[PDB]
Amino acid sequence: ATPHFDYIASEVSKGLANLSLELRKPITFGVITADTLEQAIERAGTKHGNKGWEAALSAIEMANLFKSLRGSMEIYEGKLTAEGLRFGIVASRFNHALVDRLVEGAIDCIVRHGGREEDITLVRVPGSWEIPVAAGELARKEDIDAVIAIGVLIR
Amino acid sequence: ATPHFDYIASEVSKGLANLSLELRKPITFGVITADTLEQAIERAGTKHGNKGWEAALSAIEMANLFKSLRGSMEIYEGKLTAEGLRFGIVASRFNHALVDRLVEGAIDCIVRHGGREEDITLVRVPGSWEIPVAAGELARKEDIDAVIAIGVLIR
Amino acid sequence: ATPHFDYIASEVSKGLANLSLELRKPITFGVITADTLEQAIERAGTKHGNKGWEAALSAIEMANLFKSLRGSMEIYEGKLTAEGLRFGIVASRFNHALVDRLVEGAIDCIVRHGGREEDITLVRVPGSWEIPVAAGELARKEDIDAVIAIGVLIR
Amino acid sequence: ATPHFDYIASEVSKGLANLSLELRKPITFGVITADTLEQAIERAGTKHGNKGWEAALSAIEMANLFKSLRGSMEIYEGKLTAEGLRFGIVASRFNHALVDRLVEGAIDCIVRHGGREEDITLVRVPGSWEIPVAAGELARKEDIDAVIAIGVLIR
Amino acid sequence: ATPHFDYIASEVSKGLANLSLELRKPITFGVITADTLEQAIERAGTKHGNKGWEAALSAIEMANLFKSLRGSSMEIYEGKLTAEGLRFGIVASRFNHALVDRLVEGAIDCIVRHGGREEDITLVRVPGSWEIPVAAGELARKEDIDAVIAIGVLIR
Amino acid sequence: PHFDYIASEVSKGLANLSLELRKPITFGVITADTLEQAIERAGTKHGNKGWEAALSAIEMANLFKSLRGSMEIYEGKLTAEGLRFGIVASRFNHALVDRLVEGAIDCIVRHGGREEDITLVRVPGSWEIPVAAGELARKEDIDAVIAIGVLIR
Amino acid sequence: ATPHFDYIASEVSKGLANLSLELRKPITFGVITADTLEQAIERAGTKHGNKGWEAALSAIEMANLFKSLRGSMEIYEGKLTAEGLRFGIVASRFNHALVDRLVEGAIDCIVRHGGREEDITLVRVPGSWEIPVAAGELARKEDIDAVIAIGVLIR
Amino acid sequence: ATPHFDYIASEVSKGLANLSLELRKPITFGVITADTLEQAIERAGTKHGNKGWEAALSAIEMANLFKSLRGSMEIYEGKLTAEGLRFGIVASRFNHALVDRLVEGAIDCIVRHGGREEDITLVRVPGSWEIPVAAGELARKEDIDAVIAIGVLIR
Amino acid sequence: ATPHFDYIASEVSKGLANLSLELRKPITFGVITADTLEQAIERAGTKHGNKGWEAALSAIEMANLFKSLRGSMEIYEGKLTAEGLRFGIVASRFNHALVDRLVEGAIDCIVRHGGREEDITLVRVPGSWEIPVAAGELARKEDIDAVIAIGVLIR
Amino acid sequence: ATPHFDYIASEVSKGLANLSLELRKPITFGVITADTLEQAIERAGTKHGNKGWEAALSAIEMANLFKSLRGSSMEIYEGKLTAEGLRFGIVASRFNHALVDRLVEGAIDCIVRHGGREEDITLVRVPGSWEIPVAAGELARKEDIDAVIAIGVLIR
Amino acid sequence: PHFDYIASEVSKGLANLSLELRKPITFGVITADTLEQAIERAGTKHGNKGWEAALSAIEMANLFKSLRGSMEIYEGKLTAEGLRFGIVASRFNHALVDRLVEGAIDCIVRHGGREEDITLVRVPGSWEIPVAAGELARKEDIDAVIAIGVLIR
Amino acid sequence: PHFDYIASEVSKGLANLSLELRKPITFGVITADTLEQAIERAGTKHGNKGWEAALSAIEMANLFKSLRGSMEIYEGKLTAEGLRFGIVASRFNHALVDRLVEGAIDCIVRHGGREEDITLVRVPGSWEIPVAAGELARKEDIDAVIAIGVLIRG
Repeated sequence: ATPHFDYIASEVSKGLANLSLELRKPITFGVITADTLEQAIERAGTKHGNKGWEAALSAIEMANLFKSLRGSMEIYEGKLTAEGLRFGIVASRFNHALVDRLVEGAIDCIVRHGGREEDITLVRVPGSWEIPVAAGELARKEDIDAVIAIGVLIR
Repeated sequence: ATPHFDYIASEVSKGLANLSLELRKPITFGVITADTLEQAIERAGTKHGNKGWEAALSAIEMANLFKSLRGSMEIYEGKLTAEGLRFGIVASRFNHALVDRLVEGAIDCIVRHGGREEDITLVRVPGSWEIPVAAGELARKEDIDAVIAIGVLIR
Repeated sequence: ATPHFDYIASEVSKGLANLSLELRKPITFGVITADTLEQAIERAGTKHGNKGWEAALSAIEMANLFKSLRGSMEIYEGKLTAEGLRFGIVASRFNHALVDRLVEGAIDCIVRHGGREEDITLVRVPGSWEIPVAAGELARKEDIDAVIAIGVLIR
Repeated sequence: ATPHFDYIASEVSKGLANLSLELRKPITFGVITADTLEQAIERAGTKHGNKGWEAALSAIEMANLFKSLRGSMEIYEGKLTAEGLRFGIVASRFNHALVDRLVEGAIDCIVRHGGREEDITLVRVPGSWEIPVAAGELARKEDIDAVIAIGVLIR
Repeated sequence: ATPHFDYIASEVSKGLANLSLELRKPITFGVITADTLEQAIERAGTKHGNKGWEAALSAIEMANLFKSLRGSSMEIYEGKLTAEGLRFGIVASRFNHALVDRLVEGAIDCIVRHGGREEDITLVRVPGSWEIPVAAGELARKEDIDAVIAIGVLIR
Repeated sequence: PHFDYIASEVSKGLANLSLELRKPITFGVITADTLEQAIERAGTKHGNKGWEAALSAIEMANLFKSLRGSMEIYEGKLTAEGLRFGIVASRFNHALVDRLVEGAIDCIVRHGGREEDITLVRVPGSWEIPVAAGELARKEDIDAVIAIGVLIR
Repeated sequence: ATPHFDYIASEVSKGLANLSLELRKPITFGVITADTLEQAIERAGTKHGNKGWEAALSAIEMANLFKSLRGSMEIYEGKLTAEGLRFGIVASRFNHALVDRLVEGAIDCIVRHGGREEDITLVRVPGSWEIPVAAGELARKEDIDAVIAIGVLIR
Repeated sequence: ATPHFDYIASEVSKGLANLSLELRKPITFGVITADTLEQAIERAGTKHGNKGWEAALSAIEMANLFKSLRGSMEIYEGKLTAEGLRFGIVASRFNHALVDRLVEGAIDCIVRHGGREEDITLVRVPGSWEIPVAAGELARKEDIDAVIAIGVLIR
Repeated sequence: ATPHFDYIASEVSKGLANLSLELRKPITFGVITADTLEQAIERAGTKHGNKGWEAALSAIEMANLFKSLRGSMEIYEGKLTAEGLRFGIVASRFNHALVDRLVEGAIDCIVRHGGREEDITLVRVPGSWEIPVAAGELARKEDIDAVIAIGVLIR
Repeated sequence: ATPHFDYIASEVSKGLANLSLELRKPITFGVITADTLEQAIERAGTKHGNKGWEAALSAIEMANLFKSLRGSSMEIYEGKLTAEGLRFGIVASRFNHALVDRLVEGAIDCIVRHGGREEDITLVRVPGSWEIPVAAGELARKEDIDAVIAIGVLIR
Repeated sequence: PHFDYIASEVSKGLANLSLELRKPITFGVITADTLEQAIERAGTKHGNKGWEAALSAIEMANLFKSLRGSMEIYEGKLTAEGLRFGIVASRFNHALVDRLVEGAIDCIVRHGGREEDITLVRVPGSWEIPVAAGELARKEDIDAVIAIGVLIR
Repeated sequence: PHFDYIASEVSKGLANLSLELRKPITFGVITADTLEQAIERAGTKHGNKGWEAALSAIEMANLFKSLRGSMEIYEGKLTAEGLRFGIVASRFNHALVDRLVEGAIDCIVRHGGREEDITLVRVPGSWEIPVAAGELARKEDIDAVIAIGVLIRG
């Protein structure tokens, strides 16, 4: 319909990737980009699984992998136990129903895997365009092992 | 009605994103990229709501959020009280008939939320292409707290 | 399909308008009347915005305007700062998922604009037909600056 | 099967709404306006559920809510314990084969929720047109706590 | 395509009519109701065709007529177009503020160029067309205002 | 649409005013989709709606006077003499509205009316018919009220 | 599409029925089996009513009926007052949005009918396949008057 | 590619359900019944995710939930820390090319969540038909805490 | 013609934008990108329609705006007074006729608005691909206040 | 059919290119991008056609070329296929682990059979293709690794 | 697709390296949908893209030297004598890449180049063109850089 | 036709006044049979008349200043600094008239004319443009007069 969606999505993806590469710490990607509302609802906690849950699991794995990497052939592989880790979360406010679904999924994943709620840091940004700039500060904070970005974009 | 509409839009979007990431301050992107003048008018101060109002609201929220951030789980969320903040508006001069509407909407939003007109700053660029080059110089000032870029793009 | 929807919607609209006109205080209208479920979901906090958020903003503006009106040419215009105001909320229970979405949006709007949660008064009525009669009491209460009605009707 | 189905339905709906607004007591509108006898039967004590049961439940909830109202944020919500309340049923006599079903459903709902049959009051009007004229006189009694209007309309 | 348009339009029309009949003073209905943005913009942009001018002119004539009526051939009552010394109150919807400002400027221009001073015009803004009736009723209850004009835009 | 809103609102206003003030208010609003049929209906001598409006107003006024003053039967007369009327005519489409006003006044005079008692008011728009007719109906000297107008789609 | 849905649904239904018959206590069935997402959303608290609410009401009625049965012609019929009863709830985690909708509906029904929240026992199982095995323990617990199973299955 | 695909699938599903109900311990059913080899491959370690990983996760959650259960309102929810549990895997040997993938996925899930390989137990049955007969004997051991059945079915 | 039209166009546009943002010096981009030759001829034939004049006036306005920026509300604008300014033109050699037309238009615009030919520095680059690399050096030359890039690209 | 595929693929490609240009050491792109699972499986299963072998071979040649370049006719620089004494770091996506393991085994077999010892290979696993760039950048910043290979699968 | 990703990435790398290192880097990547049109374009004596690449590199190097050393006009010469070049050629489709390299070297020699100064590098894949050309461009002895390759859909 | 009569009369009046008063009277009037082509000529900011008309007025004012105050070549610059203008507008066709007036004023201000030196006068019909323009030109402070109007053929 409009190139607004294309520009927003490409820009946020490029910003998140550049931020992750420059700051050298994992930033997970939970921006559900959908053409219609049906598939967005499907991926927002419905039959196709919670993308927030998947992103939280990926963040846990990446944090453990980086811990093991900094601390025959040697194989580097991170566990899924999230005990003793601190995660940062950035969530868009647009489409707040699906956003809250994803946030609940991610928090549930972290808590069930072992992360205490005292370690989760949540930041709400008005739109998905503002995710990279806030994620920059959340990642530059040294007490954040991994950052997660969460948002919804629908054509 | 620019022929290289996609090129100009991509360049200005990437420029604004890179400037925001480098300068670590909110640069809201309220730009109306419409494929037809019908939807351009429908988004410029009409049924779908003017982009200027939404951009100003997002800028206020991001400014408050950044102030709080630089100042169970910890939740950082920005208010909507623009009393005591400084904003810098950049406006393209190509399509005056709609840019004036967007600028009026943004200024009205700021004033109603509580921002004095003595604090905002307006910079008129001739074309939508040279939005980020001026936006960077505007944001580099330590007095301006948030930046709002405004332009119209038609193919 | 059936004239039940037509009768319910027309009756509730007429009742709300007559109540507002007779009691001389703002009553905002958040009755999402939709032909299908898709557009109802769209307007219930999805891409088309939160009608509860819009109604809360309208109620804040009307309350401020009435305060200024009771307390070249003179122009009367209300601000959007909701500090020191008390709002009444009436919410239908039918379609409680979308209703809770709208209620969360409205409460979030009021709290972010400045209204303390100690001033919001919530009343749940079983159906949208019962909104006018309860809104009558909520508006006849003298401590309520503005009333909001919230409901969902789907053909 | 009345020819002026739309006229009668609109008049009775507006009458019930105006009576409820003027008398400030709940008058539940459980009336089955169906375009065809098939859906009329489908709604009268069948797969879609009888209107009488829903109307009685709504009346009980509204009566409890009004009792509580006249007696963080404050939330007023009505229970479903009809023990100790007084209800007045108005029933059209046009289509007995379905009105009897609706009345039986409503009385059963009240009795099961805990309302003694000594407290309810039933008034049989000949046609659906003269529902509000009797409903007003019934509601004006200070003993009756809630009113339930019941009728069948077919085109 | 939603019944929201129909309900809002019918309700605001009924509210304005009831207010006019109750308070016995002229309230003029400058509310465009259009199915297409094209025709809405056409009506708003047409200088004389814009409802802001016509509603203001009708309000002036009705105010003069009421003044004359309160003040052997068949008595014929009619009002002039001289707005010298009258008082008008405009209530403008804020939705679709481009066309709204067009109509409001048209109405103010009509009043001023027909004679009314600027200090005799009171302008109130309501966030939506739904909130027009209550503000219009407040302005009409204000006994100083001689006539009321309600300006709004509704588009399907 | 806009036509529907205006027509419904003016009809509601007239009916509500008649019911509230308890005096005859007569309807002379020609609602036409095309100008041709309205011209056709107005061109007839007796076919003008103003004549029917005046006749109905006279009959209703006489019936009201009789009611206020086998089975009982009440019915109004056509003795227009000794009655007071208030006509409210729209200015839009004055070409045909003049025909209708001529018909109404002619009917009243031929049944015994006095131009001294007949009172005429002109309204810029059909939307202002109820509010203007309200003053005439509230004036206790006026016995019957007639509204005249044309609405075209 | 696949027989996976058929097998899961038939197996869970058979397991629940066999468990109820063997343990001789009511187990209510809130497994929304839908071919598409539209009707599932409709039945998950939307226009077609809350199946969780219906299941909670059925469980209350069955518990009261069993109490009366254990404690002209004699007619056995249970009331709807849920005062002094303890209910067990089993909820699937798949499709957690609709599941939370159903759970909120059921808890709201119980609380409004009179059951205190100190008597509700909630158990979350990862999938709908695991509902029978957990319901077995929840029903073998002697302090549970009635058990409710809640889940969503979509083709 | 078995001809009596429906018969074998129904029999094994009913067998697993009955065994779980009788033995009162979790027997997760991760079996890939696909009508075509294309979707079989799409579900066996591909875009849709391997069934083994999901089955192992469900088994871990059910084991933790049962441990907690046998050990406002009370909410019982299982964690995802497989450290200190015992699992018994049953695997059909019909389609090795996919069963090996599923078994590798399940073992990887358990190991990453924290389960030592010294605790899991693997039993290879020749065909998918004789899954429950071995599953019962495996679950009857008091050392095995959870059971996971794995097989491929194609028509 | 151009072998890789999209690649060349995107490359030159992104290079110009990045150079402008990095050097904080206005670079105007007037390049005729057309599928056909006749479209380019149309875009270049007109006096003001040709990109030369528009690019010249845009560079003049940007230079004046920057002169204002370096040293009710505050508004920054730039007049169309080219007196006292030095510009740097970079023209592609390909499509010599169109490029010469555009360069003549730009030079005529500068002279007419009040620029002396002694301050204009012209550079010729053999290909459009080499426009940004030369523009970088021309802009790094502090003698120049604004850079202009002129070229024709045809599919 | 979603733009998620396009965004992920373009972003990982840009990240790998930027890392290679910044750190001046060869990073090879063994990431299959396919619209159909059929062609994805075909490319993964083809022994020589599998990207694991080709990426490893290209990495070996590039490592030798860089070694030679850092160490009257026109100077021609070229690398042999002898991986004796080099160091390689593989970063494998875990999504679609069947084809992923196929490609990883192919790459390891290529390196070992061309000469590299097993102790000189470092294998890192990332949960998704999106996380490949950061791990690849960490491995490249590790100065011990001579060349980097990024193995992944993306299917529409 | 894969072709689009590779082509876009190599173009981005070349342009970014040229802008960062402030020295001419020339493009000789033939992007063709079919092999036939690429063969047609490569078969011509002057039509080979290597000749155009070498000519543009020489002109840009001379222009850069002049810039570093009515209105002012800067423009490069074709005096290839006294210049240093670094060619990076892909190995894939060596049949046509050899034609292109021959054309480039022939142009440089005929305009005054020295094979002693000309430096050639072979890359196994087109994906490795930017990273390999980075070293040649960073070598300050090299004045111009040329990349040569073929991409076919 | 009447449209032709009006157009010829306004053109003749403007030419006569310009010649008799010796100051530039720029003529921005869009005369068209149909509103579609009227809007076609009104849009396209360069093709929009107002900007070009103001530009020509500035050029003529500068040329006249140079004239009053090898071979000798006289030519006007595009610097509106220190110049006073008088704009006459036609109220009819307000939609396009607003755009044209905005364009003319924007051109003057951007080139350097201060808003304290622009005098705008509106006339109800295009027939009244000549006499108002004559009054503005007879005013001594005004240097150039720009007459802006739309004409539709019937």
